[PDB]
Amino acid sequence: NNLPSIFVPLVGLVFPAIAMASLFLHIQKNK
Amino acid sequence: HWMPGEPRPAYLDGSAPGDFGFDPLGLGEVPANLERYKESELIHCRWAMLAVPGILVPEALGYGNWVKAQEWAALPGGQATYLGNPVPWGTLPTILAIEFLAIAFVEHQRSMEKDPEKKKYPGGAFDPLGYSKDPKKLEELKVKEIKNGRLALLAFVGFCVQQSAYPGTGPLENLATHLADPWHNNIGDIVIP
Amino acid sequence: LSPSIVISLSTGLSLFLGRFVFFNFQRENVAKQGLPEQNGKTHFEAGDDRAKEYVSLLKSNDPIGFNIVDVLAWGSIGHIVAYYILATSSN
Amino acid sequence: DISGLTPCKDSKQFAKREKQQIKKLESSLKLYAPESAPALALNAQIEKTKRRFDNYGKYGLLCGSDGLPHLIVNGDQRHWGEFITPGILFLYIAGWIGWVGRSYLIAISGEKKPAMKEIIIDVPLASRIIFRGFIWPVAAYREFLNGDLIAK
Amino acid sequence: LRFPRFSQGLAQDPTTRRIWFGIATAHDFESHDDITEERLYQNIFASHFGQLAIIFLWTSGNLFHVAWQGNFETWVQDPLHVRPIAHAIWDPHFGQPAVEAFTRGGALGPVNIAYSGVYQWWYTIGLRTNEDLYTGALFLLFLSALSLIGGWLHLQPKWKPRVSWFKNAESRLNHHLSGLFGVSSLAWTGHLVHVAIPASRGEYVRWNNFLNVLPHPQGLGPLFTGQWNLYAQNPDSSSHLFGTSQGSGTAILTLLGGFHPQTQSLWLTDMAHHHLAIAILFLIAGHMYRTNFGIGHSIKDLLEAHIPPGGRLGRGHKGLYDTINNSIHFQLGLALASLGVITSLVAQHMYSLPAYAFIAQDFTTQAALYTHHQYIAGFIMTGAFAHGAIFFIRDYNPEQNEDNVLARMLDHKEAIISHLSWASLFLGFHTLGLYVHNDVMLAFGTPEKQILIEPIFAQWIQSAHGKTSYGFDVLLSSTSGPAFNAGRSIWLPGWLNAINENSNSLFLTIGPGDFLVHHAIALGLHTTTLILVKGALDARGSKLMPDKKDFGYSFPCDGPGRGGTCDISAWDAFYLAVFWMLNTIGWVTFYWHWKHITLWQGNVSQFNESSTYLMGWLRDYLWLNSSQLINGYNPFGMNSLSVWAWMFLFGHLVWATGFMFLISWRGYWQELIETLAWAHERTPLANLIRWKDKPVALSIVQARLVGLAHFSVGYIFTYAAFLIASTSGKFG
Amino acid sequence: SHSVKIYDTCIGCTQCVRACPTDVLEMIPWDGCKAKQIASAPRTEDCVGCKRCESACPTDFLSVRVYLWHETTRSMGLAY
Amino acid sequence: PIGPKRGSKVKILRRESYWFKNVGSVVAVDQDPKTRYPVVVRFAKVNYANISTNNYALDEVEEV
Ligand code: CLA
Ligand code: CLA
Ligand code: CLA
Ligand SMILES: CC1=C(/C=C/C(C)=C/C=C/C(C)=C/C=C/C=C(C)/C=C/C=C(C)/C=C/C2=C(C)CCCC2(C)C)C(C)(C)CCC1
Ligand SMILES: CC1=C(/C=C/C(C)=C/C=C/C(C)=C/C=C/C=C(C)/C=C/C=C(C)/C=C/C2=C(C)CCCC2(C)C)C(C)(C)CCC1
Ligand SMILES: CC1=C(C/C=C(\C)CCC[C@H](C)CCC[C@H](C)CCCC(C)C)C(=O)c2ccccc2C1=O
Ligand code: SF4
Ligand code: SF4
Repeated sequence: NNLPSIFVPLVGLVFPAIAMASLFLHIQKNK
Repeated sequence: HWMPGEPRPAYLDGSAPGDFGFDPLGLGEVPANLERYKESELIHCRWAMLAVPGILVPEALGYGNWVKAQEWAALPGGQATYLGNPVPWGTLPTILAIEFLAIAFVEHQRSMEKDPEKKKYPGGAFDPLGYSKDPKKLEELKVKEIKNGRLALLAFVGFCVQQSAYPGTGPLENLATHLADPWHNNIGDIVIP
Repeated sequence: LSPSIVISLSTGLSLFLGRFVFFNFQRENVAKQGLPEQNGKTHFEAGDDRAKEYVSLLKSNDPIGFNIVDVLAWGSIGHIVAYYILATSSN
Repeated sequence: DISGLTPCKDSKQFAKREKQQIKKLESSLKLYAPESAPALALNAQIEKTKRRFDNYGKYGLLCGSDGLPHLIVNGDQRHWGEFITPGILFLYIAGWIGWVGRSYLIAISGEKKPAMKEIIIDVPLASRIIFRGFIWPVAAYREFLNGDLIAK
Repeated sequence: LRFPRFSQGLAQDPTTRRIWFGIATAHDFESHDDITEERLYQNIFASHFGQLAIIFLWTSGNLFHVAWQGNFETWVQDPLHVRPIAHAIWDPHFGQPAVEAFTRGGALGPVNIAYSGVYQWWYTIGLRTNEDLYTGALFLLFLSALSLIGGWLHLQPKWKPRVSWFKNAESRLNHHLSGLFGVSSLAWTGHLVHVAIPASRGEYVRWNNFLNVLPHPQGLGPLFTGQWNLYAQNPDSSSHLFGTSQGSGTAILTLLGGFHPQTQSLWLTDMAHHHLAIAILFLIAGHMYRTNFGIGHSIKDLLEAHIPPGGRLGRGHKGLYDTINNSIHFQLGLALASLGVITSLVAQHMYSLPAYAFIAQDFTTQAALYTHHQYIAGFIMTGAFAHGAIFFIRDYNPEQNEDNVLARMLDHKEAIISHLSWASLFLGFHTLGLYVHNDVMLAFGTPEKQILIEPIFAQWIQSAHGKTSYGFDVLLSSTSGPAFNAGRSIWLPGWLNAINENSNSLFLTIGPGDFLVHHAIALGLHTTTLILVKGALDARGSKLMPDKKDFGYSFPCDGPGRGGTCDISAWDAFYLAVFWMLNTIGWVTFYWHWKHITLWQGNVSQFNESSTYLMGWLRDYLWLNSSQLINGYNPFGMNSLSVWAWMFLFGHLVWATGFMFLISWRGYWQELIETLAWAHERTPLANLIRWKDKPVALSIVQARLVGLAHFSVGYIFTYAAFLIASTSGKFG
Repeated sequence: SHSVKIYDTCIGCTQCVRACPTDVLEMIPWDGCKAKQIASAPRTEDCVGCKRCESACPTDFLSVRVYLWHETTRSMGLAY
Repeated sequence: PIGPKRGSKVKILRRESYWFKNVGSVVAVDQDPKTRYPVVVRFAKVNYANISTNNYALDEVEEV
């Protein structure tokens, strides 16, 4: 099939970046 | 005293019937444990003093030793016998049912009693001939009963041990074998080969 | 070949033994070993609302207080014994 | 034949091992003159190998499938020399050593500076104590019976 | 406030230590701010729900990938000549030779060969097509979703359980024993009888027709009439072919004993009988404790009345009910000890008595399963003692436990520790001495001078089970004994046939090397137990630090005073015990792997002769069997073993990396870090960017954990790569 | 800030205050010992935790105890 | 006089002490009623801090 050509980059490059950005913003937050 | 020159335990004053100060391991220091042990000893002595008459009389009459009477139950369909006559109810499942039910009632009845003196010598309905009227004779009677029970226990121990060394032989057969040539048929040849 | 229906008479024998022989022993053992408790307080009185004993089931009009839980337990023992006897035979 | 073992004298692999070792030793001998000292040393080694194999054959050891002796330590009287007797000898010697050490430690405990007698040994006292350990079992048993062995 | 939300003290840290310690204390609910017992219990309940959901999702993913990208249907027809497929590979970094080399099996692209044994397990229980796996995956997804919904529901105020509910031990024990073990095992027998046994006889039973097929020709009639022997008539013949109706029978409950002739595994009708018997036993035992129906036992009264009249145990077990019930670390330690023992038993039993068809002939799977389960059991065993020490530090109450069994062990801890030390020293001294003596004897060319001792007692035990390879003739090996005569007509024929065949792993033959390795294993176990017990008992204080209980479970030191107090806490005692556990499990796995490799190659004499000295190990196990591993890629090309060699080198790298954290300590690194801040602040075009958290070196306790993690990861990866590659290169 | 405590086993030899690398400890008058003195910790916010005070205590077990606690920019010895 | 006499032998009953359940000799006793630990004991063995002297209260020492 053609699904591995999409899900593998989607899980290995995009989601880690989104998660890292969100986590850095959350841990750098202050009130 | 069980051994002259040896001090007696503090809890064995010599006033109880059949008391000779024998307790090398100190198993009776606890007052509650000692009271139970007398009942157990009396029960064991009374049970063993009935087995000895039933272990020699059947053999002395030529009905076989005490271990041949149990072999039939291992066989499938074996029927019990008494005085050379088979019994109609000698089946294995019937024998166990009456044996368990009959003794499960008497032993539980014995357990429910709470007065310690009655747990050993209940008196009452079990003494029809009135041997308990005289307290003076009662003490010597208790001493006689205690002295004989330990002898019967030792006799049963000998019965059981002799079977292991000489399989398939009866105690009276052992006595007859020893009587013929005492100087070579004895304990010696068994202890050392 | 023993019949299964007749062998199930062991239930009656077990019920008779429970009601007429071993009743006082069981009752006094139960009285001695009281309800389970935590930190000196029973499970219900410590706060557990689902640990309340069922009083309605315990009340029976039997003259000696024979319950239905006792009937169930002794009948279970009788059935177990009867089926063990049935299974052991015919081997 | 305990556990399927065979005697050394009846094992063919034992003889094969002996022959292989002897042949390996004899190969180097051909490189030297008979009168030379290395030839004498190799001859002595060959004789020692033969004597060792004969002695192993004589003592009634048991060989496995590989032609190697095996030791039985279960307590059979036929093999009491492999484990039992050397064990008793070792126990006696170790008890001697321990008793001597304990006696020396106890003897100097009452001195003003006992730590000084531990780095600089009092030779006469130790020598007088050394011979006492020859009867250590009796002293230990009697000390145990009197209740002196264990500190209160 | 900021991250972490649960720690006021950590949230005010101006350094990078806030993040590191914020991550590492998330699941310690006991140390969070404004914590109560009820909130703790509720959080534990929710966490358990989440763990169940995660487990279900993992299993569903495994099934879905096997169905979608595997070769299950073609593997069923020819189990012995097909390699199972785990999943497919899509790596953009691959070169063309890598694409060619990894295209194995019947696949159309690169794939991975599975070594988890899922194929044989699923084939044994009746799964035959790819449509079954999809349905199983869907059902597991539904189960995970249900677990998540159930976990969310109980955190609401309306459905929040109370503390008294969590402390009802008798009802929980009754319900668990009766249903979670008895009813659960009762259902598995039903599944086996209704589906799996017909599947092995060529019958296709599914949801749409299982109400019309009778598992037995006579139905349930024999069960109600007590004629239970009718279910054992006409068993499978010795010529039976698994999966087909040739030579099949009609029985469902048997006591044959032994192995199936073709699959070399246990009979399917034996496992159903076993599960039925254990289900009945568990169902009966679940009626012991007192609940609100007026009958049963009281655990507190059971504990309080088991006190010997002699007084040799002090007050006995009085007050132990409240100690266990009020402490969760005690319960966790007990559960972990039991789970570790059970995992070790599983590892020991699954290799000698296989239950899945065609799994004994798959050599690569057995070793992987054994090593996996043994390492997990070791980790669980360490955790049990760790949580026991935590309980002693945190939850122990000396007043309520006066002079009971728990308190009297703290009285004589010195004797236990000293006796453990003596045993360890004795074992190590003599084992090392014998090994070095054998090595020196082999070095000089006189192998006949070795000290070789037969394992007489183990051989006697083996002979007692019916093995006739030693000529001991005891018990079951004697045809005239009562034990042999009792069971000669039920299970003895099959068991004796299986035990006396020398190709399987049932009671392998043993020699002096087994003696030496067994004593080494005992030494390792004793040393690990000594370390853990010494750590647990001295947790509340000692002569060097009498007030250790006021400083908690984990703390770096007490300063350089009084001679120095490096690694004085119980956490460091646990930290020192992981190395010994790893060493012991490594020895055990080395022994198992070498023995089974020599057995499979048909050259068992090599292990018998070369295992009595350590140079024999180093030369004939590590050096010899690593030739195919290090040739995965060479200056001439690569093959399918490249990934295992890469993992070998990766594990070496990580294991060596752990040494930096383990050997070098903190003060060197803070001084180095202090200069880099100056360099950054004084550099043009770079001082325009500044940090928010002040950089600092790792703390004293943190570095130990990091080094231990690196050590363990390198150990595991390196051994796994070596084992898997060395087995698969030879036996596929 | 770390926690520093003083216990009444004090003998007042002033050894802890002299070994303090910052100004944390001090001596106050007291009754209960021959020296008629006892230590005090009024400035624990300057504590760094090197535990030099415990290295100078002559009492069998310490009459001064330091318990490491929440870390600040002063207790970590940072001069960034 | 208060407490034990000088030169007598006492055993320590303080759990957090290095010389717990050990015997020492009394050197001096302070007679000030406000002193909390007036008994001075000297031991043959040193502790981990290389100190052989300590002060104990009247309730932590007993005559042996
Ligand atoms: C290969 C490395 C190695 C070795 C040999 C040992 C050996 C030992 N460890 Mg150990 N350990 C190691 C690594 C090692 N450890 C690591 C990496 C850790 C993790 C940090 C630990 C953590 C650890 C703990 C926590 C404990 C031990 C303990 C022990 C001892 C108990 C085992 C025993 O029976 O003694 C067998 C004895 C020996 C092997 C010594 C051989 C003696 C020879 C004859 C010395 C000869 C000297 C020389 C030849 C003569 C003079 C010549 C001159 C040039 C010097 C033992 C000495 C325990 C202990 O000490 O208490 C019992 C203990 O509690 N170890
Ligand atoms: C504390 C030391 C110790 C420990 C932990 C073990 C542990 C083990 N041994 Mg073992 N063994 C020991 C000492 C020890 N042994 C000694 C000293 C001998 C020589 C007599 C043996 C001889 C031996 C054999 C022949 C076999 C084992 C086997 C085994 C394993 C199976 C369990 C078993 O049979 O127990 C055995 C337990 C003992 C023998 C108890 C010994 C413990 C005492 C206290 C040692 C005291 C020595 C004593 C002073 C010697 C006096 C002799 C003197 C009269 C000459 C197990 C790992 C078996 C196995 O599986 O091997 C693969 C096996 O076949 N052992
Ligand atoms: C194999 C283990 C190992 C490794 C890899 C290192 C590595 C290093 N040590 Mg070291 N060390 C070790 C063991 C090790 N040590 C041991 C056992 C000790 C004894 C205690 C020491 C004692 C020690 C001291 C005393 C010092 C070092 C220093 C250094 C660093 C030198 C400067 C540098 O950046 O190098 C270059 C780094 C490398 C070559 C490692 C990287 C490896 C490759 C490039 C991986 C790249 C991956 C890439 C970034 C992508 C990653 C993305 C991710 C998603 C995968 C370097 C990181 C010095 C330091 O702090 O820096 C000056 C220093 O002063 N070490
Ligand atoms: C009314 C009345 C009466 C009578 C009564 C009755 C008669 C009753 C009965 C009752 C009953 C009669 C009951 C029963 C019960 C039962 C049960 C409770 C059962 C159970 C069961 C079980 C538990 C089982 C089990 C099993 C096993 C184990 C194996 C196989 C399978 C089975 C399932 C079978 C009279 C007149 C006298 C008087 C007046 C009143
Ligand atoms: C520290 C601590 C803790 C922990 C602990 C632990 C972790 C332990 C462990 C332990 C263990 C881990 C144990 C084990 C054991 C085992 C055993 C005890 C076994 C046995 C066996 C047997 C009994 C057998 C039998 C038999 C039979 C029946 C048949 C065949 C033959 C034979 C012999 C096999 C706790 C938390 C609690 C508390 C706190 C503190
Ligand atoms: C090397 C070393 C350092 C210096 C190393 C540091 C500060 C490493 C800091 C982390 C760097 C930035 C690498 C991080 C790599 C991770 C894989 C990235 C984060 C992963 C997440 C999952 C956390 C210490 O601080 C130290 C302290 C005490 C004893 C020994 C040592 C020690 O050996
Ligand atoms: S070296 Fe480090 S851990 Fe050890 S005593 Fe000194 S400061 Fe503490
Ligand atoms: S720990 Fe260090 S900084 Fe704190 S009071 Fe003691 S000597 Fe001063």
